[PDB]
Amino acid sequence: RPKTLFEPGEMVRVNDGPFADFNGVVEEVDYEKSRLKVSVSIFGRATPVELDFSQVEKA
Amino acid sequence: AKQSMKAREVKRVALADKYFAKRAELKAIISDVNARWNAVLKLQTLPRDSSPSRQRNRCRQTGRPHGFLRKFGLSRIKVREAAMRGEIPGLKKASW
Amino acid sequence: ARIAGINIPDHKHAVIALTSIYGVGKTRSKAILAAAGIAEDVKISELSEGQIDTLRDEVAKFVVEGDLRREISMSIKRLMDLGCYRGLRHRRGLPVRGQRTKTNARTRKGPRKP
Amino acid sequence: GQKVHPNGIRLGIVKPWNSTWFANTKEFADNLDSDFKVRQYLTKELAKASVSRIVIERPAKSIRVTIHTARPGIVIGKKGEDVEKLRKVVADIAGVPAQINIAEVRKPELDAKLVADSITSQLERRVMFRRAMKRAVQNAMRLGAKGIKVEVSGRLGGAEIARTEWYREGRVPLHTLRADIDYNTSEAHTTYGVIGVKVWIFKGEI
Amino acid sequence: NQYYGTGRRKSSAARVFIKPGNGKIVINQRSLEQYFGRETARMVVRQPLELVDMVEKLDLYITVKGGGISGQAGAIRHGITRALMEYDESLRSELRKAGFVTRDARQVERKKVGLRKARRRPQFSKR
Amino acid sequence: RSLKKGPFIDLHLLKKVEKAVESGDKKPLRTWSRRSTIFPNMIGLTIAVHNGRQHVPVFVTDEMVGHKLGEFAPTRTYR
Amino acid sequence: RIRIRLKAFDHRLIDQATAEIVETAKRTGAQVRGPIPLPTRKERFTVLISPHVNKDARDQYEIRTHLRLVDIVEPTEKTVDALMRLDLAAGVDVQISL
RNA sequence: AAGAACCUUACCUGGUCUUGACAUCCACGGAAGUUUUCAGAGAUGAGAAUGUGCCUUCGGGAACCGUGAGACAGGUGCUGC
RNA sequence: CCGGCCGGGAACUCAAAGGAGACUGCCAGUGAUAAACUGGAGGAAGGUGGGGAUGACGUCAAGUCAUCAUGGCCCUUACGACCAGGGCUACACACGUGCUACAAUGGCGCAUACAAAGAGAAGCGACCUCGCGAGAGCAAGCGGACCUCAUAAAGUGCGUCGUAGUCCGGAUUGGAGUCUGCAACUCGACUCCAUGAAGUCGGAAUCGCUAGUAAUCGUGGAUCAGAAUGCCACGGUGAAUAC
Repeated sequence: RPKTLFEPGEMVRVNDGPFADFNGVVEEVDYEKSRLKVSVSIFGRATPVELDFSQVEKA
Repeated sequence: AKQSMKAREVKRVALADKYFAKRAELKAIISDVNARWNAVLKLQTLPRDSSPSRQRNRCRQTGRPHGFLRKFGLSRIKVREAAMRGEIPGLKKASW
Repeated sequence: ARIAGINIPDHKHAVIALTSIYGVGKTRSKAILAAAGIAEDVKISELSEGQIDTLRDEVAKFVVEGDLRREISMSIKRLMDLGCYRGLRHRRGLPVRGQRTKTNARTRKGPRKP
Repeated sequence: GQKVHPNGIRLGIVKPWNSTWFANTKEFADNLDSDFKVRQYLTKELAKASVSRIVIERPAKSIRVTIHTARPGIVIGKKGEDVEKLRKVVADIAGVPAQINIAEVRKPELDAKLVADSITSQLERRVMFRRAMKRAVQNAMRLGAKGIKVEVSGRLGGAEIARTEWYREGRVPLHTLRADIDYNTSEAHTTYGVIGVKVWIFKGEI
Repeated sequence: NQYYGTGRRKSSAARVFIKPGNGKIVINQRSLEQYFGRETARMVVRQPLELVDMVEKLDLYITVKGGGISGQAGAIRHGITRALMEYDESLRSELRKAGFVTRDARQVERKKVGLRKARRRPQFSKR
Repeated sequence: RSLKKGPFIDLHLLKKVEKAVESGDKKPLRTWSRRSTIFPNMIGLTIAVHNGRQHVPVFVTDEMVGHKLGEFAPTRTYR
Repeated sequence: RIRIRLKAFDHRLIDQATAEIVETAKRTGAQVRGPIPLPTRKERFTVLISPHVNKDARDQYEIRTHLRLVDIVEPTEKTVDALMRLDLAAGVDVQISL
């Protein structure tokens, strides 16, 4: 299994997705929400999006 | 005007949010007993401005204590001025 | 059922005379109501000694009657003897529980005196 | 004392909003103060460039600022060096990557901000208020607006008693919301006091 | 057609499955007599329920949604009117003459600045 | 009426009260903080509450335990 | 299954953006559920006009946040390639779920 | 006043002023900061421990901190006639 | 699972975009052959449909130099500035606003209903357990038509109170949970158990309101660590009278 270990704070950039050539800093991760909370810049717009390792493929 | 209060409010913001809000919160949950007291004494020996009680949430362009609105972030007069000039997006007069 | 007071049940409820006797509250009244579990609006003829004894032991277990005058008397008296103002301001008779007396608190102050 | 701001009463109807972005309740005030610091800086920095309107659009990653100006050359500077220094300082005020566009204001005498700052500059230079107002209304009525109201107010000509003198030409229909009236003020900081100038210009019914 | 619940009054909308049968009103699979059958003012809300005079042979199951009780009654009544015009249009004129096809647009006037209520002003001191 | 997680005492007053008890030879203790519940260690001492420029000295007794320090002290004056 | 919540302060910007996303899904040729409207959040602010004294004369403001959710049945790789700055309107905030 | 327990918050006691709580320079030294002891009602001091990282065409530049004289501040002080 | 819960459907409530409709448009009468007025048909709405925003030239030298900016004047080893504490919360009396009422068209006790608007990330907090209770601990769902705040309150069906100072609620120091721990003494509220005053519908006078209004019944907001009967919105039943 490629990247079977999951590390919090690990940065992955998706070239196929709209996230390419975008840089951000993850100050807060909501463990109580049980979904990863990063203010992701998508379509040139930075909004907090809930995410999961099964939800988005790791680069 | 009222620069003393500006720097006092900056003082209690930096003393509450930055130096503390972790030490104070841990001492608060140590103070509530879960099964003279050390947490009460140490929360006294912390400075008083660290408490989020202290901050009067005040206007950004002027410094009026009152008519502050948290969402816009300014005094009542200043949000009227920016609303009537168009600075605030989506702010239209209500007439229902 | 007269215990340490001046009031008596008379073809009515025990609880109104009980709360008329000072030194208590009405949680004793509600507790005697829950202990009896019967309609107390009925006649007081054949007043039960079980009611008398439960009334007595409830009063004795909780704050006994006559203690309101006791508390106010020691409060005013000990601060008057020690010279402090807490009992003096109870002697003056205006509200110090936090209440406004500027034009209100006529229940303490009585009729208005010009 | 009793009249509505025309832009505020026409904000959703005719006139467009000056700043266009969406921030939530946690970031709205922080963006608004960022816009004010950018706008205040660029106004006090290019008041000599005669800027009329500044629109700030945030796509929540970057900032795009458009400066509506009569004279684009002094806003640009040479080779865009002035506007690139402006772009850098707007980037560090906003804290996010920046971008400046220059949209030009043709017919500067029909823009109320430009007329208000023109009368303000003359009143600082001790030209008389009556000549300033007659010049403004005559130039607008020549240039092709349907009407113009110029209000000057307070400490006119160095009198101790302040007065409000209004000069009006054409149609200025304030109560009609379908009309477009651009209304803008300016503040002249004279020696005896402060003289405030209010101009309304009526261009048409939308 | 199946005669159904139509129309609004105050803050209500009618969901009545009115159908031929003996009219006994059931609400949320439960009886009028269990809910408020012997309630006073049930009769004077049920009289606009009847006032369309096509209730004499119609069984009523009433689960009108939203709003207060008299408004719910008006919604039910307006629904029987609109459904009966959907059935046949000769009796439109008689419901118009009686005045039941009219929706009553009366609604709560809003609170207002410097005032306790919609019209109610502070008590004014002459001095 | 107040918290049961701990009876509040001012820390400077706690230090000076235990020092006064340990020494046994003390003057009035001057305290500006009036908001302290009296411990049973305080009995046998005069502890001075702050009223005005003037002095209010309180000899705290066995009864005055649950009460705060400023109840016995008047801040305002009247006829 | 792609769940896109796009929100703005102006309904014309909202309709332009949701028509653009519907156009993108129509260009890739998938079954598109209609853009549903979610209820507008009329946040009302009642703010004093007079600097010194008034209570009766005061003006009220509203921010109106509009909301539509498109809820397209089928996403695809061509749309994922074509998402890059597809919205391009500063007034609208777009929220994405899988 | 769309929030008087402190704060807010100006009126009564202690502490401080040529840089003041608050910006600009000119001069010198130190990273910024973190963790503590003691006195005291406390911004006040008097002490301790770790961090000289960020860099300059190093003839050393930083957001910064401490101090010194000047300019300078500052004022919810008066006049809305 | 007899909960739309589950397939389905989009038929309706709805949610929210665009249209239509209401213009004296038609008819009759009056009126000058005009404006208009008065009725009638159609119609959900009828003649500004209701409400709101909108406040003309000016007036009071009305208010704000305490929001800010600003001219002149003044303090500047203080009229700047920090901390502790205190006052803004006191009280012989008088009016201005609102609340609780003087009960029986009402309480009190069991059961059973029907809304709308809003807020929420240091934020909203279910379910379970422990408590008479305020609440505590465990704690899902949530940056929102989901989840939470939040099984509204009058309306009730049966009973009981049938002068009762009534659950109408006043009154110091307690017995308490909770907020921030500078800290509930001067100083928050909450079932507070604290003795159940007064007022048995109110003199001269006075105030608010022509239809969903008055009156009554409950709910949410903003300020905000907490602290409303004030302010800012929302719903229910529903008047009487204009000669």
